Amino acid sequence: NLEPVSWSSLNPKFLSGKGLVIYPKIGDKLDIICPRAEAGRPYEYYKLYLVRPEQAAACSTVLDPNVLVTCNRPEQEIRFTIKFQEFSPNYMGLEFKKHHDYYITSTSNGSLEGLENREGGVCRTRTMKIIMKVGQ
Amino acid sequence: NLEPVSWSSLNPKFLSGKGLVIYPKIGDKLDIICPRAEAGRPYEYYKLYLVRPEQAAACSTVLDPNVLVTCNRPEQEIRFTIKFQEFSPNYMGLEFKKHHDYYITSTSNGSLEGLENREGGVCRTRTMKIIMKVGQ
Amino acid sequence: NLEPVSWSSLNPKFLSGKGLVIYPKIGDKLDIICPRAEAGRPYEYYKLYLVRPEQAAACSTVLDPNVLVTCNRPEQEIRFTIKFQEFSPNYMGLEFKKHHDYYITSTSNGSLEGLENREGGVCRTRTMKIIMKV
Amino acid sequence: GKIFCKSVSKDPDFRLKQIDYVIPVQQDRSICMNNPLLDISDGFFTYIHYEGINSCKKSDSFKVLLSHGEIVDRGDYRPSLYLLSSHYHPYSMQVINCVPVTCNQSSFVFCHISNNTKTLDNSDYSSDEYYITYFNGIDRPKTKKIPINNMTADNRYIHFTFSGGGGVCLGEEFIIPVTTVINTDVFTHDYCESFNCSVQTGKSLKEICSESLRSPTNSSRYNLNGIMIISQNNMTDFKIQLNGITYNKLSFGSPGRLSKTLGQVLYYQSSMSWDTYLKAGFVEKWKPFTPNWMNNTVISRPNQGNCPRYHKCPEICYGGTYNDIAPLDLGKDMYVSVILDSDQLAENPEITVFNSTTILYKERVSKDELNTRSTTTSCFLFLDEPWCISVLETNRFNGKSIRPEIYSYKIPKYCGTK
Amino acid sequence: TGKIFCKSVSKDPDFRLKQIDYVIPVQQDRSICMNNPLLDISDGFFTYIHYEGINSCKKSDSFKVLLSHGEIVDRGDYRPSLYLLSSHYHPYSMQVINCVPVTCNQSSFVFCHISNNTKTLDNSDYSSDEYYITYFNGIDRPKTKKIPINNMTADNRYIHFTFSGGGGVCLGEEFIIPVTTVINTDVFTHDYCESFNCSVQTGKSLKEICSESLRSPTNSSRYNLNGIMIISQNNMTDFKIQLNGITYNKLSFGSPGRLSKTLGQVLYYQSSMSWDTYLKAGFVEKWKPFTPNWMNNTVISRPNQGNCPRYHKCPEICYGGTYNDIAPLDLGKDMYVSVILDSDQLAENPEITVFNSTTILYKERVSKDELNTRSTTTSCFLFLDEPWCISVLETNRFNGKSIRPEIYSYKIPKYCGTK
Ligand SMILES: *[C@@H]1O[C@H](CO)[C@@H](O[C@@H]2O[C@H](CO)[C@@H](O[C@@H]3O[C@H](CO)[C@@H](O)[C@H](O)[C@@H]3O)[C@H](O)[C@H]2NC(C)=O)[C@H](O)[C@H]1NC(C)=O
Ligand SMILES: *[C@@H]1O[C@H](CO)[C@@H](O[C@@H]2O[C@H](CO)[C@@H](O[C@@H]3O[C@H](CO)[C@@H](O)[C@H](O)[C@@H]3O)[C@H](O)[C@H]2NC(C)=O)[C@H](O)[C@H]1NC(C)=O
Ligand SMILES: *[C@@H]1O[C@H](CO)[C@@H](O[C@@H]2O[C@H](CO)[C@@H](O[C@@H]3O[C@H](CO)[C@@H](O)[C@H](O)[C@@H]3O)[C@H](O)[C@H]2NC(C)=O)[C@H](O)[C@H]1NC(C)=O
Ligand SMILES: *[C@@H]1O[C@H](CO)[C@@H](O[C@@H]2O[C@H](CO)[C@@H](O[C@@H]3O[C@H](CO)[C@@H](O)[C@H](O)[C@@H]3O)[C@H](O)[C@H]2NC(C)=O)[C@H](O)[C@H]1NC(C)=O
Ligand SMILES: *[C@@H]1O[C@H](CO)[C@@H](O[C@@H]2O[C@H](CO)[C@@H](O)[C@H](O)[C@H]2NC(C)=O)[C@H](O)[C@H]1NC(C)=O
Ligand SMILES: *[C@@H]1O[C@H](CO)[C@@H](O[C@@H]2O[C@H](CO)[C@@H](O)[C@H](O)[C@H]2NC(C)=O)[C@H](O)[C@H]1NC(C)=O
Ligand SMILES: *[C@@H]1O[C@H](CO)[C@@H](O[C@@H]2O[C@H](CO)[C@@H](O)[C@H](O)[C@H]2NC(C)=O)[C@H](O)[C@H]1NC(C)=O
Ligand SMILES: *[C@@H]1O[C@H](CO)[C@@H](O)[C@H](O)[C@H]1NC(C)=O
Ligand SMILES: *[C@@H]1O[C@H](CO)[C@@H](O)[C@H](O)[C@H]1NC(C)=O
Ligand SMILES: *[C@@H]1O[C@H](CO)[C@@H](O)[C@H](O)[C@H]1NC(C)=O
Ligand SMILES: *[C@@H]1O[C@H](CO)[C@@H](O)[C@H](O)[C@H]1NC(C)=O
Ligand SMILES: *[C@@H]1O[C@H](CO)[C@@H](O)[C@H](O)[C@H]1NC(C)=O
Ligand SMILES: *[C@@H]1O[C@H](CO)[C@@H](O)[C@H](O)[C@H]1NC(C)=O
Ligand SMILES: *[C@@H]1O[C@H](CO)[C@@H](O)[C@H](O)[C@H]1NC(C)=O
Ligand SMILES: *[C@@H]1O[C@H](CO)[C@@H](O)[C@H](O)[C@H]1NC(C)=O
Ligand SMILES: *[C@@H]1O[C@H](CO)[C@@H](O)[C@H](O)[C@H]1NC(C)=O
Repeated sequence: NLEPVSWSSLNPKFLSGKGLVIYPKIGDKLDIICPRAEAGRPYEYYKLYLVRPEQAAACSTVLDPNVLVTCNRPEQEIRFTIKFQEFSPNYMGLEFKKHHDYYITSTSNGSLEGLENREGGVCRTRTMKIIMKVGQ
Repeated sequence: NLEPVSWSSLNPKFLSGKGLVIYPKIGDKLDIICPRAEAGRPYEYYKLYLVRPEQAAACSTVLDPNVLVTCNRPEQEIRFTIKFQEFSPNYMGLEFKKHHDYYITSTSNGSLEGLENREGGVCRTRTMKIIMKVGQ
Repeated sequence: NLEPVSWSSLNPKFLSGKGLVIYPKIGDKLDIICPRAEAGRPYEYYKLYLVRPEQAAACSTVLDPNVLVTCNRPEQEIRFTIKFQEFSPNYMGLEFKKHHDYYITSTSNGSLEGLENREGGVCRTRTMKIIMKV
Repeated sequence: GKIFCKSVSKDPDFRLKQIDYVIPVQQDRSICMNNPLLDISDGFFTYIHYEGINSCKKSDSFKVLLSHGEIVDRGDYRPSLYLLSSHYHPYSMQVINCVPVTCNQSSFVFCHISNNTKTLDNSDYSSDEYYITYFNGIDRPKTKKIPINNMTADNRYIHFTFSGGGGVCLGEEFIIPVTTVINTDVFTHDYCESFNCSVQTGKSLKEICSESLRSPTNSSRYNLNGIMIISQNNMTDFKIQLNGITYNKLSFGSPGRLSKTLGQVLYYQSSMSWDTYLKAGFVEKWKPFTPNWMNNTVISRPNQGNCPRYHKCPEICYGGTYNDIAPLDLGKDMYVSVILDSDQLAENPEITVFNSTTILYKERVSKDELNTRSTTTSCFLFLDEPWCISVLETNRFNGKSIRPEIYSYKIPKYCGTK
Repeated sequence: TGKIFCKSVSKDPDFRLKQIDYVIPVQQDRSICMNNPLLDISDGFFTYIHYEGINSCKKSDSFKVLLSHGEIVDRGDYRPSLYLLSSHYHPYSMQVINCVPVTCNQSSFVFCHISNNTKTLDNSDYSSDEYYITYFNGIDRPKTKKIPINNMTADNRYIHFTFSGGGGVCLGEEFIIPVTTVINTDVFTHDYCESFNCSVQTGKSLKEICSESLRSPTNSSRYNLNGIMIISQNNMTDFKIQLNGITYNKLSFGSPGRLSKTLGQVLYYQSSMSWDTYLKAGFVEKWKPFTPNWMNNTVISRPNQGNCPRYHKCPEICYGGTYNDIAPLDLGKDMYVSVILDSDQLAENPEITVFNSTTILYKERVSKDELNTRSTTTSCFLFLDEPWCISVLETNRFNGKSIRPEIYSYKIPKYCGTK
């Protein structure tokens, strides 16, 4: 198991320049909790894309990136468990293997108006990118 | 598996006169989720007691009833899973058997000020009592 | 003390090319257990030789190499404790010292028919050699 | 006959045994053998799997194995898979999908071949090719091109692929599960629109349900399940028809299955959208292709994202696992299936004998945690007793090569025997 | 000296697990519940204890307490076998509150607390109760001697105590038995608990939370503190009894413990029945005060319902948990084995787990089906120059029918990844 990663603009683990880097070994669990209804009622709506390093640097996604998980419900604690095995129940396989890099980001504006905005968004404003170099 | 029971004053399953009755068979799972921070910020703090039917009628507990679970944190999803096996990891054994009765209540005032109020409380005001006749 | 080395053809520590290397410091204990009667009754019979690197590569022994320990009995767990001191109760001294090389192998066929086979054997088939640069 | 455990019980003795001599063992550790398929009929089977280099994606495969074999009694009181013939697909490097059918004690493989691995997102079926590869235990395999030009369709389909874990032979007609692509919303969704779930603030349920049928990589395309009926005069004068599945209880296009079992035709559809419960049913009519959908409240499948196990409410979701079922008793509505006992991860396969409303009994395959991406199951009568064979797309050795596993087991004669 | 076995992270271990059924008796009455098993192995002999009750599996609610003496024997099976030698029922079983087994000098010794009051720990004192030693060997009739608690010396102002644990220890002529004491004043400090950086409950402060978490859950005025009892004697003559408390460093609510002689050391285990849900265990440094070198285990926990489920870390007024013995395998590699429950809140799915202080090395489920298990105990020993272990599980596979614990024998895998 690993420390779950709460996906909100109010999380310190997202380094202002490097994002959140993780070095998970194969067979590790990792939750990605998207936040519940926060106390101050700041509704947080995102849409996460499994992406490639080049467009993770450029912070742009075309139609081919698959919507890995979307933070639809504000009340329900929506979550996303990951085991770094090879086989995954996701569309497009998503083989993890070992000694690879895996980048997860969101291009969305904070609210639901830009939910499917794929041009810019949080990837560069807050640099909320999860980078997972397995191994080492 | 069985339907989890959200424990809040905003839960319909608590009938105004009959409480919440369940007829579980042995070997069933049953979660008792105490609520997250609700949207409207109505902080709900309770303290649940495993009690006897006689003390369930008066809605009062002496010191011998064991505080089964307390709903301390508003943000964290505090929970309580039950399997109706005989052996249970709780203090005082808590044998389930079959063809028995098991009553769960809270005597607490809605907020933390009367969290440990054991005289009356929700057991009679809102009749939030869970009664479990195993079998049938 | 060190981690004992079970001496059987069913041991992974014997790398397929490099054998089993150990870097012990002076004054450490190290057991070399020859196996008990295995479950499937595959009797394992060996004869271990304290050897020099040159004939350890060729996996051959003449009469002068000393039979360090022999795995005669299948049921009894015969063993071999080592302390890397200078003095040892063995014939031919066997001084350990420091910054030396010490090679132990067996040229034996798996069973008792080739117990004293000194020509080839496990030293080259399975590369079951213990090499110890202290 | 029908003398077996039909009640809720614990500790079942399936007499589970693994079969290792059927599926070949590749010498290269980097090769991944993935997406296994198995179809059994009249004592003969057809097994198919894909081989790729450092990648387990189906069309990303340089070899596609096609095996034909027979069920044989070895005096073991249990069925054994006897491999008779084994060939590689002549167009393996271009295979997008294949479906096995064992017809008349012979093997038939229906494959979709294309130069473009993304053909389903940007092309049409006139740009691709479709083949039937057929062989048995003695005859050399022969491959015939399907004349899609001479195909008749019940709707304006723009693309299609054979997608599923198996097909069916009825007389001179082959019935293969297929997933079609169409670029206009010609569908209705009374079943999805009738759910009383929280309405998401962006769109309404009619929009949610229309868009949930879209391809996730082409917002302009829709994936609709269906069947293909191919009749012919001894590989002559092919007559091909493409019919869509009923609009009652529509679910996003996904690999399916047709199986001949117990005098019936069973259709299965993997749940890759928001309705995470078992989509299966026996075939009532053929036009439109109407399976009598079950109300299964206990069988689901794991998936990451917004639609995990036991999820019911409509939502724009994509993902899931393929888990065949096999009927055991028509009157008691009993079925068996190797499902994954996890909410979001694909692991812990469990042989599960179930009702439409209750799980009857189950058993874990391995005591240790086991990765399993998909399972298929087929059951049959052997020595007047019900036996089943399942294939699991396993990854027990993480980091090393992937190879599926075959298990054989018996429905328990008596309840609670251990 | 010699230790050949798997000492690395691996999957699919071959423990060669086998269940033993001929040792524990099978009661003809389906209504009788046999619960809370105890097993202690020493020098090739064992002492087994379990409770028998009518329509209730509570420990003090028991009308029979079985005491079994036996031996470890080789049957040519390449594995150790349990040979049951003697089997007797405790003469005061219906008044037994707790018992602890010790196998000393190839014989069985049972240290029991007898009381007229099933709630003696909540409203009474140890002067009102009696404590006995029942001792025997093969076929010899059992003899029971009353412990002279009047001539007992204590290191603090304790008001009550019970022998609570899965085993004791014999050192020369001294017995060391795990005990849970009761005292009615807060004499404790909690630097370890007070150092945690967790969310502060809005009701009480962290110092109060940590002070109050040591209280008994049924007498708000009493505190339960773990400790040991050292009984030295001249061949059951001139008893000398000493009561020492556990170190106040990393205090946890009073709970059943264990002392075991393993690898030339003495290992103490304490079940985690409070907020620190991780493994409490350690080797004994000093005897006065009883100071075990507490482990820093980050991977071994136990299930429980309520506010302290599996892997719960933050201080909280919690009560509940399961007893799950551990047994050390290698001192240098800090390796241990234990039958733990693979569930966050329910007591089910036991798994034999060989683990580090920081990582789990390998594991295997005991049963393929879901299995109810309230507590496990494990003891390991050398057999044929190989490490073997025997575990007893407080099982409930047959719900509604009779309850009976189960004994399993298994070997630590010689090589890694063999199945
Ligand atoms: C498969 O689904 C059917 C419904 O289509 C289930 O039907 C009925 O379920 C009940 C509850 O388990 C069965 O037992 C009942 O037990 C009480 C005990 O006294 C008895 O009084 C009732 O009359 C009833 O027998 C019931 O047997 C079963 N229906 C039939 C015709 O047997 C069925 O339970 C599901 N499968 C299993 C194995 O439960
Ligand atoms: C998403 O899927 C739709 C559905 O097929 C795709 O629609 C088709 O897209 C192509 C080009 O992307 C269009 O081009 C056509 O090309 C021929 C050849 O030059 C020309 O004769 C036509 O007049 C037209 O230019 C095509 O019209 C269009 N629709 C159909 C019915 O074919 C779409 O391209 C896909 N988009 C992505 C990004 O994958
Ligand atoms: C049991 O606990 C010990 C500590 O008490 C662990 O120690 C060390 O753990 C690492 C990680 O598994 C072992 O591998 C090493 O990792 C580093 C990472 O950079 C790598 O560079 C090294 O080449 C090496 O592979 C390391 O050997 C180990 N050392 C010792 C003395 O134990 C240990 O990992 C735990 N047990 C297992 C089986 O991991
Ligand atoms: C909770 O635990 C406390 C501490 O043990 C209990 O308080 C004390 O109990 C003793 C019982 O031996 C009381 O002393 C005796 O009372 C009898 C009554 O007749 C008298 O005859 C004796 O001479 C002796 O005084 C003692 O007074 C009492 N409290 C104090 C402060 O000394 C308490 O009873 C327990 N409560 C529950 C509900 O379990
Ligand atoms: C995030 O993106 C959304 C995209 O819809 C923004 O919403 C639009 O903002 C433009 C300003 O350029 C307005 O003219 C539009 O009326 C807005 N709505 C729509 C539907 O386009 C939003 O302002 C962005 N920033 C946030 C949400 O903080
Ligand atoms: C020389 O032999 C030693 C024998 O142990 C090798 O040491 C181990 O090698 C394995 C695999 O190569 C590593 O996983 C271990 O980490 C090594 N040991 C330690 C303590 O790190 C060694 O690698 C060989 N080669 C060299 C250059 O030392
Ligand atoms: C668990 O952690 C504690 C706290 O660090 C260890 O106790 C310390 O042990 C070290 C030895 O490495 C001593 O130098 C310190 O003096 C100890 N702490 C104090 C406060 O004195 C304990 O040894 C650890 N358990 C192990 C290593 O098994
Ligand atoms: C509950 O009891 C406390 C006890 O003082 C009281 O202050 C409070 O007003 C009561 N009602 C609540 C907390 O709603
Ligand atoms: C090993 O040597 C013996 C010598 O007699 C021979 O008989 C045997 O065939 C050889 N090979 C084995 C035992 O595999
Ligand atoms: C193909 O279609 C034509 C016209 O649609 C029809 O006449 C013919 O029978 C069909 N089949 C073949 C094999 O040509
Ligand atoms: C398969 O067998 C049936 C038997 O009725 C026959 O009608 C059909 O033509 C056969 N398929 C062939 C020969 O391809
Ligand atoms: C949803 O609608 C159906 C049909 O109108 C009804 O039977 C069902 O009870 C409804 N759901 C709820 C939760 O009321
Ligand atoms: C569909 O399944 C549910 C599950 O209990 C059931 O209540 C409902 O009656 C079923 N519908 C029909 C038409 O049987
Ligand atoms: C109290 O316990 C002792 C235990 O030996 C017993 O002898 C005595 O009779 C008991 N007292 C009563 C009143 O039963
Ligand atoms: C146990 O063994 C020790 C060893 O010295 C001995 O002194 C003692 O008398 C023996 N018997 C008992 C009952 O302790
Ligand atoms: C110890 O006391 C017992 C009492 O039964 C006696 O039989 C024995 O002779 C005494 N001495 C030794 C050494 O055990």
